[PDB]
Amino acid sequence: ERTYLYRGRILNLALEGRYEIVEHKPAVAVIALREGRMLFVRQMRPAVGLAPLEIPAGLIEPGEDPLEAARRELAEETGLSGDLTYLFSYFVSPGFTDEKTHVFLAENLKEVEAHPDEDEAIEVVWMRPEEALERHQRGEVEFSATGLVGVLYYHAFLR
Amino acid sequence: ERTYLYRGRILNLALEGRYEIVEHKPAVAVIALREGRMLFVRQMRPAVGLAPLEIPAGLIEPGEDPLEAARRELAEETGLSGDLTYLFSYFVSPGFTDEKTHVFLAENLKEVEAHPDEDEAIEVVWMRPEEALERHQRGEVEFSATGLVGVLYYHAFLR
Repeated sequence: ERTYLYRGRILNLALEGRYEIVEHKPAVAVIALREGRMLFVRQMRPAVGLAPLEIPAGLIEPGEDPLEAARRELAEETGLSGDLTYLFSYFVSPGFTDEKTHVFLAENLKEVEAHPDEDEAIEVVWMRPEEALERHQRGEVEFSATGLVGVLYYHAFLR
Repeated sequence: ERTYLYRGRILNLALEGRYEIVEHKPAVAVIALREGRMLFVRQMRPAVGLAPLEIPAGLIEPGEDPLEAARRELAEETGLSGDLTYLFSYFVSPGFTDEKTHVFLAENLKEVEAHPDEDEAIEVVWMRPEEALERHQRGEVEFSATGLVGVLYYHAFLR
């Protein structure tokens, strides 16, 4: 029942009667704790003009299931591997997009890929979740949904 | 620095160099607990083809601040008013959209508007958060980001 206005690289824009719909690939995100610090990442995000606090995340590529994508994103963004457990999923904004995010826990982390130079295209930000939440409350950092989900999951289940 | 491909009702689509960007109005969401039940809502969401478990939510309209929009959405979607406290915010998916959601807690709820007939355009779903999480784990219901945030916040801070 949909008409396409635009077919792009990570999204399509469609109209469905009165509804404006953005089709988007599904995503993964990985919650990881070590020594009381959560593994956050930051990168410049042109859609928002700032670098919010996120957790390792990205799009599921052709051929992959969510577990495999989660492994890949953890390795590509942080150089780590771990034992991954599926937690839950969510639709990021079901009033306009079908993007669905599958969230995993990672335990028993090991460095498998060295962090080249001082590369900060993706910045690795180990931070206690309590400190992330305080910084946010102070107006000092913004959250993505994945970062906030990580912080809340920690406070609910990992203390 | 942006070129517009489409200017719509709740969104615009723009390109910014290589980046596909969906501009979207900011949103609010309201977490409310009563007698151990969380106030969820469900509605058909054409972008996803199903009705996920959400919490009362919607777009900030012209003239409003987030607190006012939260009050309005609580009343319009559930017929309730309460004492609202700002909690935190998040970007729903900062890899492609600027939608930012401001989350509030509502306490001391009162019914101010009667629920007409048996109207289920927005369905009011009081449910224990533990039951929502079990149903999701069983594959029986999907979450929006707002619904999942509500469930996690409850488990972290409201028991």
